[PDB]
Amino acid sequence: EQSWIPKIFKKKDAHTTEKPTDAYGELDFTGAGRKHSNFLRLSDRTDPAAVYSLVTRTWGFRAPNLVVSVLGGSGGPVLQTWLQDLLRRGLVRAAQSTGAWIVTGGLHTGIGRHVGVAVRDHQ
Amino acid sequence: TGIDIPVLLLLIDGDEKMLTRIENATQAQLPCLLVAGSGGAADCLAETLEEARDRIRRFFPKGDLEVL
Amino acid sequence: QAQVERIMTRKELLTVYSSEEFETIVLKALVKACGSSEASAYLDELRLAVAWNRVDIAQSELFRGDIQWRSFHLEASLMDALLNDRPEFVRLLISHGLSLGHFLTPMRLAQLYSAAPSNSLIRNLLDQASHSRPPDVGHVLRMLLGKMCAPRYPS
Ligand SMILES: [Ca+2]
Repeated sequence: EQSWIPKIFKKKDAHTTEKPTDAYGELDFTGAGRKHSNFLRLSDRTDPAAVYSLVTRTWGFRAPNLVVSVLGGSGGPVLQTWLQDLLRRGLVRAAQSTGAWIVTGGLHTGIGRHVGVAVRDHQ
Repeated sequence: TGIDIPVLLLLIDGDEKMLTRIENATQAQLPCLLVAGSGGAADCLAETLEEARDRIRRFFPKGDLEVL
Repeated sequence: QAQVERIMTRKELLTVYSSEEFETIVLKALVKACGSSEASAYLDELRLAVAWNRVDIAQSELFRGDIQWRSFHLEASLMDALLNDRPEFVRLLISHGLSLGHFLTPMRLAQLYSAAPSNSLIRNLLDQASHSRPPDVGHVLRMLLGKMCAPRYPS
């Protein structure tokens, strides 16, 4: 089912040209014991329709009741604990009732790190 | 889904680039939430909602006052 | 009239105290004339608020997103609030980014038990445990709760 991924999506801006996508598939973190995830490499040119169809139909995620996208900074260090409570006892606790997609940085930066741990705790 | 899917943006804080992000997310209509008391672009946008150059310098000491 | 107008040009430095309290008005007047935001100019006001138990003044004026606080600013105020039994300031200072894991050390933990009243029961228990200098709190816990339920303090 993932075979046509290099054909629908492209990797790498007038100095560059598009090429078939190479990095894709499922993703397992070594020794984390977490559920098997999914990942994809794609260019910024990609229109959202193909990616949304991929997520909803190939990866099998159901349509979300609501979507909240969290944007912020502070980079490395974790936020002050009242922001932590706003994330956990606020946004994530509310999203637990309706079911939702929470979109943010997928990195170990502070905001994404605390979003992930709050989602895991309520999971 | 045939129910519409609401989308919301939450702004904890930000640098000068988060102002551009908010402007782009506002021109293409998307509701935004600003966290009060967290400083940065969130507080800068919150305090004007509810000395303007002084405020902009207060939350962006190095910012370009006219462009901001 | 000219003098009064010259004075009233700068109302930020004037406050009215009415008999209908003193500490709140002092805090308001001190905050009103600060201006800067480097978090070094507000330490004095924070110490005064801790000493006078002005929770709302601190939470409203001193801890705003403009002022960029961090741990080393608030450690001394946290210790002051711990020693002098100010629960609201203990809650407020921790919620604003004071890393408790790094803050707590055996030295300060022993210093906290030094704040017990001289005639209190815990003081007598600590003295008896020491007569049987670390705080020796674990010995007191063993004497009180027994081996079955006593925590092996420190945890
Ligand atoms: Ca001062």
